[PDB]
This record gives sequence, structure tokens and C-alpha cells, in this order.
Amino acid sequence: GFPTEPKPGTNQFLTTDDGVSAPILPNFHPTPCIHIPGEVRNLLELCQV
Amino acid sequence: GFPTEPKPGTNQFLTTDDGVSAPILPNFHPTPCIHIPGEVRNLLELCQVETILEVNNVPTNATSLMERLRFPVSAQAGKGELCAVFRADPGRDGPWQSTMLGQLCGYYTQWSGSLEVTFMFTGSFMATGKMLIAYTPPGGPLPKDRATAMLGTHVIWDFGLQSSVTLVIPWISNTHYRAHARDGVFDYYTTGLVSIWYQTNYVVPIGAPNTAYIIALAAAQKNFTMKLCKDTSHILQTASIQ
Amino acid sequence: GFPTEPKPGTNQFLTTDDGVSAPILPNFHPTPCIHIPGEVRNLLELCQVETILEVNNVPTNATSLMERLRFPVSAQAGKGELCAVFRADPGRDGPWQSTMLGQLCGYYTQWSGSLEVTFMFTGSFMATGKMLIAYTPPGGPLPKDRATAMLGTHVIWDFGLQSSVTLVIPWISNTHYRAHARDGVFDYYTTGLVSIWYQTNYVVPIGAPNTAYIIALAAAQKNFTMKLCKDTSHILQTASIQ
Amino acid sequence: DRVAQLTIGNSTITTQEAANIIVGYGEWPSYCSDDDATAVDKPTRPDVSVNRFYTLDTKLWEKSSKGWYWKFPDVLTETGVFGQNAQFHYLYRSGFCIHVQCNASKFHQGALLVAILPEYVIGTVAGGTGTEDSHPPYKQTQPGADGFELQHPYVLDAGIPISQLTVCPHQWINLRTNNCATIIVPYMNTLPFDSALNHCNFGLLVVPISPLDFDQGATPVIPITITLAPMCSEFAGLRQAVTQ
Amino acid sequence: DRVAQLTIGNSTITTQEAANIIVGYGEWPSYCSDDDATAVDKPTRPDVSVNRFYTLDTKLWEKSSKGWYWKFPDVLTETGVFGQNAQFHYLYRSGFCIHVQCNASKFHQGALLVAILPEYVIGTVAGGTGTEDSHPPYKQTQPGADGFELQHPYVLDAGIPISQLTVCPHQWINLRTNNCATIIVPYMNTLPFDSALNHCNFGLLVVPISPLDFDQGATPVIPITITLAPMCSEFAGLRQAVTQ
Amino acid sequence: HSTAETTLDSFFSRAGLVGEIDLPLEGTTNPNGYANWDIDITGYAQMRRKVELFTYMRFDAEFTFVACTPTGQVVPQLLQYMFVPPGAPKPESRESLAWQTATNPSVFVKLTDPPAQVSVPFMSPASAYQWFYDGYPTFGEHKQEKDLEYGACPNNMMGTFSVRNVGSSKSKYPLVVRIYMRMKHVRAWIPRPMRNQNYLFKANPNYAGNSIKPTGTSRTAITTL
Amino acid sequence: HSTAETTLDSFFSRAGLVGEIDLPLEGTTNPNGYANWDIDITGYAQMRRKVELFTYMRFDAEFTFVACTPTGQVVPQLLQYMFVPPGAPKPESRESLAWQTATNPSVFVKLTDPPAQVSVPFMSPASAYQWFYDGYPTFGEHKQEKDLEYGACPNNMMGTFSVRNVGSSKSKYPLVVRIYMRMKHVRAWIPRPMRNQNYLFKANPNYAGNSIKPTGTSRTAITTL
Repeated sequence: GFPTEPKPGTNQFLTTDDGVSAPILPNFHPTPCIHIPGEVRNLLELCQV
Repeated sequence: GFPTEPKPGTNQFLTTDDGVSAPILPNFHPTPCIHIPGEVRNLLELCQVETILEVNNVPTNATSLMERLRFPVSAQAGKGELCAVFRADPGRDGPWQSTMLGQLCGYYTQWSGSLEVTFMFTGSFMATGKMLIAYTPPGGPLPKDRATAMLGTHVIWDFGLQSSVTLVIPWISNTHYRAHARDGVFDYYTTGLVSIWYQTNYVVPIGAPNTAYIIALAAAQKNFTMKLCKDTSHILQTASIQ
Repeated sequence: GFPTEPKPGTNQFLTTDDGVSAPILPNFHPTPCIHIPGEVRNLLELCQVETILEVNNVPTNATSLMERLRFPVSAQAGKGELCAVFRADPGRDGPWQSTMLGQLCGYYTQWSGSLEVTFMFTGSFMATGKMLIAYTPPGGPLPKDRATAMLGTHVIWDFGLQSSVTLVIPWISNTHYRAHARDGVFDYYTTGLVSIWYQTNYVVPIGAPNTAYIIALAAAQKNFTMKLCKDTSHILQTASIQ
Repeated sequence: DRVAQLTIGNSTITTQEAANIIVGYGEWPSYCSDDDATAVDKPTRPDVSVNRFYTLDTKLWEKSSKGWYWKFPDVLTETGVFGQNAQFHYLYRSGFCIHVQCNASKFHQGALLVAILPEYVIGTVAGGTGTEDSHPPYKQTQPGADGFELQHPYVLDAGIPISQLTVCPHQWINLRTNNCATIIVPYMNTLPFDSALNHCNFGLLVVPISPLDFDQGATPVIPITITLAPMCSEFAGLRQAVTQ
Repeated sequence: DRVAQLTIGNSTITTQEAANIIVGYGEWPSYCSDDDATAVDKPTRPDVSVNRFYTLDTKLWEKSSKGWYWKFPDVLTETGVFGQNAQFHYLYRSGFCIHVQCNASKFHQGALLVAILPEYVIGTVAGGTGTEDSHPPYKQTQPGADGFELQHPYVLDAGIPISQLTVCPHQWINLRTNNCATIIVPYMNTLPFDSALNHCNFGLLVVPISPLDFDQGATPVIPITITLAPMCSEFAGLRQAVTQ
Repeated sequence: HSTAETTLDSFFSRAGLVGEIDLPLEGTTNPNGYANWDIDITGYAQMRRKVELFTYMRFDAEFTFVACTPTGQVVPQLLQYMFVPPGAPKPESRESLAWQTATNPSVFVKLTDPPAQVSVPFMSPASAYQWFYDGYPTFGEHKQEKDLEYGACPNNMMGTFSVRNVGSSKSKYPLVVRIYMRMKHVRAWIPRPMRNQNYLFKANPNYAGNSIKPTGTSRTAITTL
Repeated sequence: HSTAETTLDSFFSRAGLVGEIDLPLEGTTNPNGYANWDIDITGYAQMRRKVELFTYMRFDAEFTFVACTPTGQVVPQLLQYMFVPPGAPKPESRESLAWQTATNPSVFVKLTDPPAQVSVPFMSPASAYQWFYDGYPTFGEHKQEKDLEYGACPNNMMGTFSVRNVGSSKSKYPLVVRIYMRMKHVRAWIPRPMRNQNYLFKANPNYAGNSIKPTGTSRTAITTL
């Protein structure tokens, strides 16, 4: 196979790591998103209230 | 999966290996960098700044340490007397150890380039004199007298309004680089010897001190370079640091 | 991770495998390469340089080793007497072992191409003579007499101002390449035989030596090639080297 | 080039035996950018009332002197209108023009190293043996305008070699050559503004590397005077006056 | 092509039975590039005073001679102005024009192999048995102008075959053909300059491969003379004269 | 001749020991299967002397954790490393609730796996770290008892590094964790004189006043080598 | 017919044994769990004879370290290899402080992992390595006692290779480390006669004077095969 060399950090589970994970449901499509009032985009929107 | 085949060196931890490592904080953004004076980009910038060369590395007394920073000159008998002597080797035990250049050298195995030593006369305004600073390339034993020292690279220094003079120790080597010179076999990389002699004499009127001092400052030239990082010969620690 | 599937050969260490390996010194830069005379690019450059062929590989005495480097020629009885004989096989035990070509061959399993042997007469200026150097292709047994040897590839050499003559052993093979010839089955790759005969006779005046020597120098032609690296038959070591 | 005049505010300095001017790290003092700042309140830039020459105490150079030092934001915190602003405001920022003056005669000799050492942290002798974790007193870390004398100049009372102190903006006063040193320092810190009371951006070191000497009969009193002027002073975070 | 003249400096060599000229490794001697150099001091290029023909001792070719060798920077270190420069300077660099001459008659015979072997390191017989780690004395590794005689020419006193010595710049002196050999050698070393005292760039080997022979009555004294001239000599790193 | 090997990155981008944590079976040093190492690279002389050549430094880093027993033996044990930023709850035991790492970054590795390695950014609230802070962190009277705080800059206090045996029972083996640090993307300001005397403590430049040795070697006379 | 297989790279780019290090349990040869091998490829005849065909050689190399017990058995043991350039502190014990490798390059591997492999550049201060140096390294009188230095060129002395059991206690198994070298990007100058006699020592071309054998095979008569 293709020569690789695992580095430190291998197998660790970092709570805040933003990686990819195998999907459990192939070809699954979520319920359409209706329009809902009061959508929040950033918490700073709340700090000004 | 994709066919791979791990080679030797797998799992090893090489101190100087420059690879990638998983980030611990996703989307973290560092504090902006304000503008700060005196930013350094390359260590060679520091090797060109003159620092006091302890030519008079004799006093070891507790109260006499401050006098290694300067050496004496005074009225003589007029026979071209010897004033001071020292090896020009930067990364060798001796006078150069007190300089920033000598200290940075300790972190590199090899160096190349011309060096320079500036001597500042701190006598009185009424004091006059001419000295002969000579640089003796490799092979030349410590010159026994001025007539022998003057056969090498030198400069006759005249005391005057301009307090200092610069002796340039030109890069005269057989090899492109020099490793640090030590006693024995590595003396192969010796740079040579520097020696100050009285060209004429330290003359002074009545009322002025009969002894004055000279301060030597040393650094590297623009063609100075260093390579192959290593650790300094000394580690400033004996027991665990608490 | 990315789906992979290791195949046979995983973890093996193949001596001749040309792969990548982790560098031990990051950002290290080698000493510049000065210009040096006599740079070699291909070993075939050396196979074309003539080196002394030990045709007279008879003396084994301690004091007589220097005489294997040349063979005698002298006044005869005029019946086309035989002078010397030897196999033309380069990578075979015998005379060719003293040559650089024979030594480099030892490192390759197969070779191909024409060979050449230059004979230099080191007699006196007053000595004259004509020799017949013959090359007998495979199958031809060692010619019993000159009349038989002359039926193969040959050259009549006349001694004169031009001291040497070149016998070219043309590449006459059934196969494109020849593996090293040895006794037995591998004698299939034999090149043939070379034999020097007296065409006329070694003639000399009164006052000049009755015996002179010839020095044979051998090398390869421009069409010579070698392939399939291997180790030389001999290893110059008995016990551990201290 | 040997003569010079420094005018700032309502003060002027003169000299006829100078040795050029050093501009620390090749940068002139400047005000804080709008992108380097954080404090949102509008700062005070008193200008002429605080950016002028203040002359602090005089020291006497003896044949046995070791050297002295002054921490900078500090030396001025109790002087003039600069001091008042430094006390009333939380945040302070500014550069300095330091002019050390010392004259003698053509028959006296000696050399002073005048240098600026940023973040000049003072250490102690650790009880001599080095087993006692002692610390320098407030009187020594922030000596005020009277400055403080070095006990072990060779190591700058901080375990570092004075022979390398020249990697810092410096100048020498060699009596046979010049009678003053002028160094201009920009604001240096990892923050755009900071307290003039708790933090000392740098320290001024005046140390005799070549001892003073002269023959008996020549005036024996050779003073070393320190004059300094803030530059581009800015203050923010107003409140009541705080001394420390 | 059989006749030739070599003029360099104030010396001229003549020959009417030559065999062309060999230029070692197809390169003429040259001075050091500005990018191949390291020593920063300006070198001395004495030219005509050192780049000329020096004739070293003469050897006698006997019917039983084994051969001789000369280490090169060395052979000249105590001769003429070349020697003086080689002694006064640390660094030396140069090529050479070697002319070995030996004449006989149309009734004498023999063949000498004249070759140049770079970095010619000498070995010892190791006490005969090969268990004693002995080393060649200074008198043998650097024989000077008198050269040194080979004890075991077959292995060049270094465990290597003389039959392959022809992979080095060489030429032969076959008495029935020519009476001299001319070889021009460029400066060869892994450094741009080196010591002329501690290091010997190459060695000159003169070895009889075909024994000298003649009938009684013909002059029995057949000398072999070595003449050599430095080329593009450069010296640097001046100091006092050092012999070794 | 190249000047590339003397850049700040060439000089500092070399992993060196900066921490060492012991997790013995029996003793008085972390015998409960967990440890809290205060993040401070000032505990080892080699690495410390280099960085103290400059006053301020800004950089990202690469931390590598080499774990094994006190004999160097590799054992089949699962560990958990957790970065506890200042303010987060430091674990008080092997079974502490803090080991849930709902937000703190954690790494789970076996001693049989190659050393864990991870990238860290420049996380100071200042624009750079200070190896030297000539001042106090708080206002008020600075009495003898509080001189402990002189030279202590919170902008350099990045938090704690915690380790534990992932379990609820005592581990079967004694462990040691060596922490190595490699700096990347380095910026540095204001050079200073290089450490002259032996180091004694972490938070300060104290030196042994009775053993003040010269910067270097000495000799008999100034006129003789 | 191609001439590609006779280029210098084809000829030299083949890994061969150049070093062998023993780490036994009991004995007089490195019995304390560590060893210092002086980097010299002149200890084995095959590899040595090839390179000695040329006088000077410039090249990068690929070192592979094959470790196991004296029986060839693969054991679960963790080792540490460290390159100690000349001037760096050579480890005096298994627990030496030098094993911190803050700057020296080190490799940590288990004998159960495939052989460690690494790339090395051309690190000589000269423009090429010399298999032969006809001279002395230092000036002065060259007496009998110092003839040991003849032919010794420091430009070829690249340092030491150190090995150890990553631990503080004796290893449970006896080890052996074989070092293989593969040359890459090869330049070579000035060919020489190929070794004729058996090799006896490393730093020199000494040969047994009483056993000087012919270059090759011999026969009864010159006129008979």
C-alpha cells in the first residue's frame, strides 16, 4: 500500500475536533426546512437585547 | 483501503522533524499582533553588534570581575613592549566568550567570515600614543617581538579625537568554514592570534594619570555566516530548577 | 480513514529497492561542490582504459611477481614457434584478472562487445621481428601450429618506430550477451583463444640483448556493455577487519 | 555634527560635544493607531505641557562608582503635569528623548556606557548562597527620580552580562570625545497602553566601563545629570489621582 | 609531433623524441574562481618567479631497479622562490607541468611507466605477518626532492595493482621510441587551497615495467631526470616561514 | 553560503523536553492515577535558555507526548490527556466529572500507539509571550509576603495539562509522560544577554550568590595561552 | 543494449551492511543497555571495496535499522536511536540526560515495527568524502606514538550513532541492531585500483605481509589452460 507514518495524536478523541464521520443512513434526506420566525445567526445578536 | 507499505522510521520521534500535528483548538484565532520595536529576523543581525571582549580575562576575584572588561596601557621604556595578546578564535574558550558573537557561535558547529575588533581608548584628552595591533594568521607562533608581529596583518593606531580604531581580522582560511577550535586536533581550525604592541609610547603631561585603559568591542562582518545547529557547550543548571 | 489494503511485500527490506526515507536533518544544506578533475559518470568509461594484462601469470614466487606483467620473446630456430597463449574471456580466472576491465566485469553477470589487446614491444631499437597474433573463435581448439592459428582472426605485427600493435577481438557470439565463462557448462560463453606466434623471427645485431619483453595492455571497445549487477567472486577479508 | 540643539515644549538643550543621536530600534515615537488600540474612550494628548525636558537629580562620578539606573515611566510620575496625568489616568503611552550630560576637561578621562534596557527586571543575590528566594524591594524596583545604584554591575543585578548591553539602544560618554549622550526611545510594550504606575517599560543604565581618573588639582567633582522628555504622550481611563 | 619545446618562466625544455603531451583529466591548470574560494585575503600570484622549470635530482636506471616516486607539493617546498612562498604562506594552490627525461641509444631497450597518482597514500608491510599496525615514517611519506624507492612496486607499496595505474594521467618512455614524458596536471583537491607542507596532492611514479638491457660495451649509466614547473601558483595566509 | 539555517524558525523549530509527569503506583507524587501539570516551559534548562535569548515571542507550537514506564517499557495502557484552560475545572481524582471533556480538548491514546502529537495556536491575550515581565500582576501594597508575585504575567499562564488512567481502578503499571514542544511560525523581539548562571527556579532569574561563576573559561596570565 | 545499469546511482544505490551493534544482557560489550557506534562504513568488506573504487564521493544516503535478538526473534521492545554530531554530548548510560534530544535527531521504534528508515544529506564540511587521505590532521612533530593519526580525515568523521532501551531498568531481552546504507544522488571522482588483499583494519589499508596473495587464480604453465 501507500507508505504512511501515523503521528502523535493518533486515536485521540478531541472534543472540539471538527472532522468527518461515517454517515449512518445512506441516501437519507431530511425534512424540508419551513420558514420559522426569530432565527438566530450569531450570539452577539442576543447580547444586544 | 488504499494499499500502503510503512518504511523504517515509522513511529520514530525526530526532534528536528518539521511535520504537521493535529490542532487542539478548532477555529481558534490568536490575539492580533501589535507593532513592536526591535524585531529580529535573523541571528546574524546580532552577530554584527559589538559587545565587550574580555581581553583581560585574568581577575577571578569576587570584587575584581568588572576589570576583565578593560585592559591597561601606560608610559613605558620605549622598546616596543607587548601590551596584550589573545586568540582570534570566536567559538573557543577565552576572551570571546564574553561577546554576543561568541555566545551565538556556541549554538552552531561551523562559521565563516571576517571578524572585527574595535578598541576604544579611555585615557584623558591630554594622553597621546600609537599602538600596533597585529593579526597573525595560522601557523605563526605568538610573535616574540613587535618586529615579528608587524609581518602579519596589522594596523597602527593613533590616539586622537576619534577614540577608537578597528582591527579587521580578515577571513583567511584554507577551508570554506571553520568548526570550533579547541586544544589538540581541532586546533586545525584556529583563526590566529591578535597582539597589541606599543608603536611609540603612551605620553602624558604633568597632572594627568600615568595609566589609562582600553576597551575592546568585537563583532562579525557582513560576510559572516554560521551553519549546523548544536547545543552550547555549557548548561547553566546543576540540580533541578525549582 | 481512507480504505487501504496492504499486499505481500509489506514490511520487507529489499536491498535494491529505491524508495523514499525520512530525512534526519531538516533544512540541512550540504557543502557546495567545488570543481574536481577526473569526474566519472559511467563505469564503461573505465572499461575503455587499457591496463596491463598478465599474460605471463606463471611466477608466484615472492620476488618474481613483477614479471607476470610482461612475457619474453627471443631469437628462435625459424619454424613459426609458439610464443604465448591465453583465453580471451574477460570475466574468467586467468590473465584478464589483472586488468581494470576484468575487475569491473566481476561486478556484472553479463557483458557484450568487442575487446582489444595492445602489445608493446620493449626490446632495443636494433631489434626487429614480425609476430602473428591470432584470435580463435569458439569451438576452435588451441591451434597446434601457426598454419592452424592463421585460419582465424589475426594480425601480423611488424616491430618498428611504432612500438605497439592492437589485436581487436571482435564480438563474435551467438548470444547478444555472455555470462562469465567458467569450466564446465558455462564454457558455453567462452570467447575463444589468443595465441602469439613468430611470423619470421626476432633478429638482432652483435651487441644487443638476445631476449626482449612484450607488455600486453587490454581494454574494451566502444560497443562494450555490461548488465545485471552482482558481487565479485572474491571478498578480500578473512577475519573481522580491525 | 558635534554640536546640537534639542527643543521640545518650552525647553531647549544645547551641546557642543555630542556624538550624533540614536533612535532606538530605528523608530520615532508615534501615537497609537486606530487598529492597534482597544480602549474606546478618547485619549488626552496634553502636548507641550507634558512633552518637554525634565531634569532629574544629579549623580557624582567617583573613581570608584559602580553605576546607576532609572526605571522610566516611573522617574516622572511625581513631576510636573506629566506626573499629574500619569496619576489621574489609568492608561498611559509615550516615547522618550533621554539626554545624559557629563562634562570634564581635556585632562580628565573615563567612559560611561549609557544604555536603554526594555523590561529591566531586577533580581537579588538570593541570600548569597542562592538558597533563599528573596525579592527586590519596591524601593529598588522603582527607585523614582533619585535612581538606584548597582551593587553588581557586571551582571546588571539581574544575572545578565553588561558586556552585551550594547545590543540595546546605547551611546557612550568618553570624556576625551563627548560630554553627553542622546537616545530617542519609542513606546515599547506588548500592549498599546499600560499603567505608568505598575509597569516600567524600560530602564536607563549609566555605567562606568572605564574608570574616571585625573591628577590631584583638577576639579574632583564630576556630576552626571539626567534630562529627559516624554514624546507623543497619550493618557486614557480618567478617574481620581492614584499614587500607586 | 615528435619534437617539442616547453617554455615557462625563464626556463626552456627541448626534446626531439617526444610522444605528444598529456593533460591530466583533460583540464589545464587555472586560478581559483571567486565562487570556489573562501579565504578572504587577496592571494599572491608571483608568476614568473615561481612558475618555471625546476630540475630535481637524477636517478640511475639499473637492470634491477624497482622504481621511484616523488610526492609533489613537497618536492619543491625547499627550492627557489616557490619554496619560500610555500613556507611563508599557509594556503597554496597550483598545477604542474612534469617532464621526465631519460635517453639511451638505438641499441638499448626498456620501458618506464610515468604516472601521476592523486592522494598517493603509502602503506607498510605490517611487520610482514600483517599483525603489526606499523606506519610509514615521515622520510618515506614525504621524501622531498630525492624521491624514494619502491620496495614492492607490484602493489605500489599501497596494496593496489600497478597494472591499473594507467587509469591515471600517464605516459611511457620506451627507449626505442621516445626519451621523455610530459604530463600537465591541474590542481586537484577537495578544497580550493591547502597547505603545501601537510598535504601532498599527488605523487609522481616512475617505474620500469620492461627491464633496461644492453650488451656490454654500450654506456652502462642511464640516468632518469625529473624536471617540473608549477603553474598558476597562488598563495594566501601570510605569516612567518614555517618548515613543517 | 546560505543564511537560511539561522532564521528564527530553523533555530526554534526543534522539539525539546519542557515537561515531565510521573504517575507511580505507590508514593507521594500523584499516586491516585492522575496528575495536573501547570503549563510552563521554564522547567528545563536547554529549551529555557534558548527562548530567553529574546524578551517577547509569538508562535504556534507542536506538542508531542511520549509515554512509558520508568524503565522505558511500553505497556498496554489507555491514557487521557486534557487541556484545561484557566477557569475550567481541574480534575480532583481519576474519576472526576471533569473528564467528560464536553468542551475541553482531550486526547485518548494507548502507550502502545505512537506518541500523541497535536497543534496549538498562539493563545495569549497579549500579542506575544513574555519570558520576562518586570512588574506586578495586581495593584495595592506589595509586602514581603506577596513578593511571590513579582514577575508573574498572567498573559503567559495558559492553563493546565491533566493526565489519567482511563478507568475507575488503580493502574497495573507505573507511568511517565514526557512532553516535547516544537515552535512554528515564530516571531521574536528584543534580544537579551544569554543566561550566565545556573537556573534555580521557574518563575524567576534567581542565581546562587555564593557560586557566581565567570561566563567562561579562565587562564593563568593574560600574556600566555 | 542499455548503459543505464552502470551509472553510479545504479551501482551504489543498493543497501548494504555497514554497521552492527550488540546490546546483550550479560557480557563485556555494552551490557548497560546502551551503545555508541562510531559512524564509519569501513567495517565491512563488501560495501567498503565498492566505494574504495573511487577516491572522492559526494552523496545523500538512506539508513535502515534492522533490530531483533541474536536468534532473529522479534521482541516487543522499545528502542531509541540518536544521531550525535561531533561536539554533542555522547550518552554515558541508559538514563543519560543526553537522551532528551532537544536538538539531536532521534528515532523511537519498537522491534515489532518494520525497520526504521531515514534520509541523510551530504554533511561533510568538504565538498566530498575521501576514502583516502594521504596526510595528517594536525601540524607538529609526527612521532611514532602519533602515527595513529596518519590518513585520518575529520571531514569524514560525521559523529556517533547511539542506541538504548527506552527505560530505567535492564531490558528483558538481548538485542542486535544491523545498520544498512543506500546511497542516493551520487557523484564520484578519481577511480583507483580495486582492493587486492584482505582488509584488516578500519582507518587504514594495512595488509598481511606474509600472506600477500595474487590478484587472482594461477596455473601450471603459460602455454596450457
